[PDB]
Amino acid sequence: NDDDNTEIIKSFKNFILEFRLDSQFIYRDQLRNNILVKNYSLTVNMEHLIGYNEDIYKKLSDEPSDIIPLFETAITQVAKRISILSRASLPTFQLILNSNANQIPLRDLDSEHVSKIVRLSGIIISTSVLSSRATYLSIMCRNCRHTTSITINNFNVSLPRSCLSNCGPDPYIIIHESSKFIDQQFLKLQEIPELVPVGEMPRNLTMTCDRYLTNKVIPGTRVTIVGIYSIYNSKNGVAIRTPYIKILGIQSDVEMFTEEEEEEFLQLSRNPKLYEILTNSIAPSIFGNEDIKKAIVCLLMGGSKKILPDGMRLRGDINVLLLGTAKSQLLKFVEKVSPIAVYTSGKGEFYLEGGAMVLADGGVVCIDEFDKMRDEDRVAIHEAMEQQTTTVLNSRT
Amino acid sequence: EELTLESLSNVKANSYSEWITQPNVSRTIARELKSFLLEYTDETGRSVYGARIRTLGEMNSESLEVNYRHLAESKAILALFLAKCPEEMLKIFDLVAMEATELHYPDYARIHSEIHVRISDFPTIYSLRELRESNLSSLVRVTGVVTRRTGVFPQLKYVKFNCLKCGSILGPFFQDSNEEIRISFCTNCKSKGPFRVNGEKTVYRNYQ
Amino acid sequence: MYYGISQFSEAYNKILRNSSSHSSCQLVIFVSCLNIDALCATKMLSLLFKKQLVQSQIVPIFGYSELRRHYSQLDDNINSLLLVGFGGVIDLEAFLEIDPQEYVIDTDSGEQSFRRDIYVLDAHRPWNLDNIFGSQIIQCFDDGTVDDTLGEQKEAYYKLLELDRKQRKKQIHEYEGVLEEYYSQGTTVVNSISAQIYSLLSAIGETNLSNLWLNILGTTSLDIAYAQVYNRLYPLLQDEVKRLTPSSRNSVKTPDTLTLNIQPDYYLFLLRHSSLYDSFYYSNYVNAKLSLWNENGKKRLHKMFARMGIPLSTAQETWLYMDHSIKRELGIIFDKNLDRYGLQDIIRDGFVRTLGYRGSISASEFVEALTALLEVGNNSAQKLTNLRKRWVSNFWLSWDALDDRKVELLNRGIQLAQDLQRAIFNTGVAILEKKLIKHLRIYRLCVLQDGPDLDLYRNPLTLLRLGNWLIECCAESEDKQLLPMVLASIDENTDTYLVAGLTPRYPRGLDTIHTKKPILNNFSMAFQQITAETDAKVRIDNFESSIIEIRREDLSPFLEKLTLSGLL
Ligand SMILES: [Zn+2]
Ligand SMILES: [Zn+2]
Repeated sequence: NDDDNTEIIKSFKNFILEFRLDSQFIYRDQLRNNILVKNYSLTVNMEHLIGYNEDIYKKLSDEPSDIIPLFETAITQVAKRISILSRASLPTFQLILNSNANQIPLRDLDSEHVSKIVRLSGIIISTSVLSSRATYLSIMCRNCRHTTSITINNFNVSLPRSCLSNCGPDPYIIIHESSKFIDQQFLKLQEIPELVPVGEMPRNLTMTCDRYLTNKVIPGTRVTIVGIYSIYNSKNGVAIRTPYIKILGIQSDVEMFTEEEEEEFLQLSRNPKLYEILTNSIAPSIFGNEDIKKAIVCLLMGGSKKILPDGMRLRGDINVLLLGTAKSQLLKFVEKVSPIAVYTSGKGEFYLEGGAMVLADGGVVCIDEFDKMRDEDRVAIHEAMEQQTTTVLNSRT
Repeated sequence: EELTLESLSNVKANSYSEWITQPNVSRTIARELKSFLLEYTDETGRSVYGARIRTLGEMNSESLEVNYRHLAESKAILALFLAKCPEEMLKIFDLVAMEATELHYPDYARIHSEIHVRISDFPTIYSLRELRESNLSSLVRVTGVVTRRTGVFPQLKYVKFNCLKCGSILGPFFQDSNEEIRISFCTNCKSKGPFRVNGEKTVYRNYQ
Repeated sequence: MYYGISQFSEAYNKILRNSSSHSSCQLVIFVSCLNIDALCATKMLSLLFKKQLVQSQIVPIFGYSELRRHYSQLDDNINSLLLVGFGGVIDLEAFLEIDPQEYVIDTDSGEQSFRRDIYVLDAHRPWNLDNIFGSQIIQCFDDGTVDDTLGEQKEAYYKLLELDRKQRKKQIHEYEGVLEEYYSQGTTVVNSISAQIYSLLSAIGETNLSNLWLNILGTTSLDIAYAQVYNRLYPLLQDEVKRLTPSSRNSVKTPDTLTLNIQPDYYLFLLRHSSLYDSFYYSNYVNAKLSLWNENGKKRLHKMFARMGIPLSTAQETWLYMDHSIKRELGIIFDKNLDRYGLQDIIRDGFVRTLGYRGSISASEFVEALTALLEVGNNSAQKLTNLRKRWVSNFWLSWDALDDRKVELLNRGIQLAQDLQRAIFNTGVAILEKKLIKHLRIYRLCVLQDGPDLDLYRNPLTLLRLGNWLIECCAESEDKQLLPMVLASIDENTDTYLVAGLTPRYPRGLDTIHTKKPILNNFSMAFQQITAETDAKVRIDNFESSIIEIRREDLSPFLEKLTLSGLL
């Protein structure tokens, strides 16, 4: 057996060290660079692997859970060979995949896809916090004091019960100090709103990522994911097991000024009627209201906030009042063009913070009708704007 | 030796199922079921079940529609037997479906390794309150409004296991969908022990 | 006759002797765009000259009038003109109004010479006898058709030219009738221009795998329309493939390893680059056989896939991602039940290029992608000029695509082909449901006025694709006799119908006593006669005379004359 695993490892090593297009060992160079930036991880295109030899790709598809670790081991060996002179250490490398094949709608996923490399997409609803996963362990035997260790993978083990040089039922124990661990996040994904069937709740599903795939996205972000449809025996129905997905790879659907930008702004300044051009440009659909356009420009531009040596600060955020839907469209346009804005006409795991207005900072905060807005009474806005303010409102908008 | 359908009429068994589980009895039941499927036809003479199989393959549906009256029309003995002991004859008729589908669609197992028989027009009907222990262990046609639905989670259709003591592999027992396996014994070493599930060999069915 | 096959090398040597000078380029190659085989031929010639290091210029052209104006702007320095896939039937000397005396130089002595040389590779068939015989400045690389079929035509032409009275009538009328009989016959491409150029290279010994691949592509493109020509040429291309095939067999696949091997090229659409289900769903032959256009055809398609025992889900998966078992046993799968469904004709062995690990491609798929790129690569007179400029840009885009390095462009062309094919299929099914096809008893007229896809159909090749699909479905429909097919497409910007006259065709697989006969296309002659008789504005400028334009209001009167025409 182990011979066949070694053969697969050798095949993957050959793929990495040999797969060449035109005149570039794309994967060799990519690995070398990723090492050069200490990013011990490789990304592989499925199509490329198939092109090199269909057999390896098919074997991977058959038993991803075991094939993948072998491929990562091959990556590690290649990295050692290309980055450290032989006869003259590196961590296990993360392997990243990109099938780019036909997707499977979240709802469609079922028993058929179990243990199969799945390819799909959605919008991430939430992101957990990273946790420890023990890649390597340091293990002491409780009574005979026999040293040992375990190298665990994040696929498909438990502390051995036997002495291995009666000593006890589980004489082994963990030495956290010598042991080594990695990061592991947990993400939850909902089907695309469009993908949701007629008048049906959007389905949701949970994942886990680790190594460099950690912290690659944030909640409320459309994304396409590749992973193995996986099932785990949740402690929380007879023979019912909780289904999840192991994230093989991620692609972002949605995914500072350079010389050109500053040049353009300088030229804009060169224009004498630049201010007039602006005023003409704000909400062109809202004809007239010239003073309104001027005030919009001023508010968008804010002011020279100054802090005196004594400490007392000079506010720079201007606040403008307007008095049907014409103003609604105006504020909508303002928020659209505003670098940051908060539009709301007054309608507005153990943690509580301030109201919506509190979260607003910088940018702008718009309200269609104060005469309609009375939530939290005016005094909250009074303070939040006059003073720009445990319960302190450290905002400036 | 196999038995005649009239011979099947003589249950001559401790229980209806006891009669069905009889090997030659099972052979006779399967033969009669296949005969019905291929032969029973609408008044038009077209094999309604033939067209049903055609569509089943075409749509790749894994469930075969079946009308109870049709069997009541012909081979009604089997209708009564199924009513008494639905599970056994359901299994047998599902295998009959295997055979009926494959002949018209050879190698359909690729598309669906299995099929599911869907009886329809079951004459007897009871309300939830009408239900009685007498009704238990038998098919019942009932109506209502679904109150709450759970998400479709996978369930272990077939399960092997691994005795912690030795437990290289344990039989791929079929999970009943209502209780756990609890073999509480090991063939490799005759005793109890932690029988770790064999992830290598296991079939998963959608559950809800 | 003028330049027979045997003397292609001699003509090429003459071209060198005339225009070979590193000092300046005296060779100009006029090429009629919107023709795959023409593009392949031009690329082959370009490579040849690159080997010979003779500076030259490439001139894409779309219409006869464009060719006329381009010749008007020509410079005397140029002495060699290469016309690719255009001008064979027209009297170029007359059309370009070339006076022999204007160009005559160094005539001497029983000899003649001129300052310029017009070489024609337009292998349609109805060769302009004046070009063949009357003209000398005109040079036509004939495939021997003249010396094998037009010998009586040559005799009649030379007799009529000789005539310069009962006997006079008794001879002149017969010769005129002979010439007219050689005329009044519809056009039908005789042979691949790419094939002729490949033969010339063989004469020059320049043959290499790349040239053979180009010739294969040109012939494969020609196949769809003139399947008989492709059948005739296929053995020769296979022979050349074996001839250039390397000795090494089953050599370990390496990035540098490049092969051009013959193996089953199933008559489907983008099989390697589209799901089996999709390939079947858009294979013109498949839809024609199963009438997939109707929903019952889709039902039968599902039934057929079930018969295959292939999970439909799998059939819709990306071809590159098929399971190895199916990806390899598909041969047996097709061997079984294809006849049961009557689709056995789909099985076809064909050339399939491949390179390194990047993947493989069938000549059919490659030419399909090339056509897609040619079509969607990107004041009324200005609008037409801009449209033809887009077409020329697509021509050059395809030229670039020919290079292997630009695999990205080929992939883009593949996606464009998929999109265009699906759009064509949707339009065709809508048409058939609409029953827009009208049995006029002289043709099955089907005029198009619906908005969607009309913009695309302004391209002659797009209209040709739609009409080809329609003709496939009709010919497979035994009820329909081989009536001439007429297609028109109004352009709102120009308010003109893109009239296209599409010849019928016997079922692809059909190869009985009939089908052997070539159904010539009289659409062009009928259109020209009606246009001369009438005055409805039209555009015969397009090199493919079968395709012409007409005002939105000039259409129906022109159609009325067309059904009135007895020429069809
Ligand atoms: Zn110990
Ligand atoms: Zn045991």
